[PDB]
Amino acid sequence: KLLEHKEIDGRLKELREQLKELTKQYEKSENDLKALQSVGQIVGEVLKQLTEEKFIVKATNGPRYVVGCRRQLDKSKLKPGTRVALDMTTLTIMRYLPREVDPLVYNMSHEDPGNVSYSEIGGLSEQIRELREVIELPLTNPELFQRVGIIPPKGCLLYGPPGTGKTLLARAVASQLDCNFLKVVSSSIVDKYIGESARLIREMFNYARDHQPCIIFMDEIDAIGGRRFSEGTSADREIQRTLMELLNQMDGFDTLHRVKMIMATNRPDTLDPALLRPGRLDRKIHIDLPNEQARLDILKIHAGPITKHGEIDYEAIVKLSDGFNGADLRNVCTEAGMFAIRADHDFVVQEDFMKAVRKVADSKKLESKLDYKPV
Amino acid sequence: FDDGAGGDNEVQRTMLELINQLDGFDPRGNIKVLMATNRPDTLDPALMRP
Amino acid sequence: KQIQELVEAIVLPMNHKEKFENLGIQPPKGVLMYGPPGTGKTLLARACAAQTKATFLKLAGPQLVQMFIGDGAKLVRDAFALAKEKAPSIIFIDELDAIGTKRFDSEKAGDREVQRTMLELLNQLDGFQPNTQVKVIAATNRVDILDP
Ligand SMILES: Nc1ncnc2c1ncn2[C@@H]1O[C@H](COP(=O)(O)OP(=O)(O)OP(O)(O)=S)[C@@H](O)[C@H]1O
Repeated sequence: KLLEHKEIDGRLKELREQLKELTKQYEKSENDLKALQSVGQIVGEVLKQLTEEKFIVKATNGPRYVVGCRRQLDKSKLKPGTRVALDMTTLTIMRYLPREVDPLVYNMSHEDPGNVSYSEIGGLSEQIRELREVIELPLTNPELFQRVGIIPPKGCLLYGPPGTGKTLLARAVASQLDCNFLKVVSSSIVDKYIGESARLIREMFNYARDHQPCIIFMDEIDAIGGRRFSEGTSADREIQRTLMELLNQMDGFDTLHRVKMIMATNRPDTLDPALLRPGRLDRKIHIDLPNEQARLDILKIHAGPITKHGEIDYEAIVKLSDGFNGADLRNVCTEAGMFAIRADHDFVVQEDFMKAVRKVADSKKLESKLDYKPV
Repeated sequence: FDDGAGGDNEVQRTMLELINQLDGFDPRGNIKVLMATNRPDTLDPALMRP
Repeated sequence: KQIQELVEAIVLPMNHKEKFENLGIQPPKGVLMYGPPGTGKTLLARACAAQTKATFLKLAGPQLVQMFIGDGAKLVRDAFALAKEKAPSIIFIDELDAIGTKRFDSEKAGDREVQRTMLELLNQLDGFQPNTQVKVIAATNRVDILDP
């Protein structure tokens, strides 16, 4: 009988909620009008510490200045190398920032994928154990090597076949360990301003040594688009001085805190004898193709995501194909899946595998210069 | 002409622009172009094509 | 066999994704043409434009070379957004070498937006932002100008 108290409480709910929400957005947008006090700044980077209260900043289009802080902007934080926000009129420092530059360091840094198992293809005989010693064990205990007093194993070279001991079967224990696994495809050091090579060597290490036991990995040591010439015209000491400054900031002169080098390639032709000394490549290692039963391994792990009957002759594909590549067995699985797409079947029959044997192992045979070992 | 010296290349960018707007993907039309060179062996086979 | 590879590996993702899902595989991302400059490369992209209707998108090479700086990377992102709006994306670029250059190892100068459009093209393209509705067509004259 008194629903006009609820027609007044409903007027309260609706009208007060709507006017309060409109005036609440008007409160935050009156604060956006109050941002006509917060009217702009400049941004520069500290280039040096001039005096304890002065700094030289970098206008990004041009000139360099003398600034101070606001009052309490932590003058120890503003080291040369930080980025600050600069005042508009007084031009002095207002607020620190992060950032840094070109993503050719970044797109090789943390685009880095991982394998869904330790056995992504197979053949983990020396792999698990010796890679385990060269990375994980002195990072767990440096004092064992401090019975001798030397840095951790200076890193193998995964050489052999291009593709079972080159890029595949490189990230086996890396999937398990997961500490500081970056990528360096070594084309990102051959720069434009050619002395940025050593600067990006500093940018490699001085960004790496955070995840403290670092993984210095380098696929394809001398990589740029194309092939390579010999000890004549300009197929020259770019590699040598670049690689010796690599080895400079790897070990020898400068390193810190149980960083593990890992080199992995067989493509380059020109390499340093001083690369090949004990102390920078103290241990090295070799990889066979398969031993024909690692063929069975890489096939039985390549026989993964395939609908079948369970009748796929592994001996026929192992012995009848000769690819010697997990990527070759990848192509085998791919084209056998396409020949189940052909003839319209969900299952990949063993004869689709032999069609893959035929077509893939014949298109496989359109290659020359099937051998690679430096020096 | 390009290997690890990295010098003069922008004219080649202009010339590839010329090939792009010249021929292939809706070329000229009622336009008859005569060219001349003393050096045929310094040409590009991105214009040698009939 | 090149028509086989072309149609049967690009147009079948346009019509049969589940046929990859019934078997448990994954269609390739990135298809590249190369060879001598007379065998017909643009013709295959035009045969795609004819015999398929899944939003053919040309893209000319030195059009991406910019002077008002910052336009070509935005333009490539616009191209992938626009072809994303019509989800099966037939995407072709001719003379990829004219925008994907061997990074020249020399000082004192350099055009920059070739690198900017290159980084953003590889960014929008593959690796970062993966998507199964990108059908990458590209044709060039030469191969040893390109980047690994
Ligand atoms: N199978 C073919 N049948 C008919 N004409 C063909 C065939 N293959 C090539 N052509 C001819 O060759 C030319 C097409 O090749 P191009 O237009 O050069 O392709 P493309 O993309 O320009 O190659 P480049 O490397 O960029 S010059 C035209 O004159 C076509 O008529």
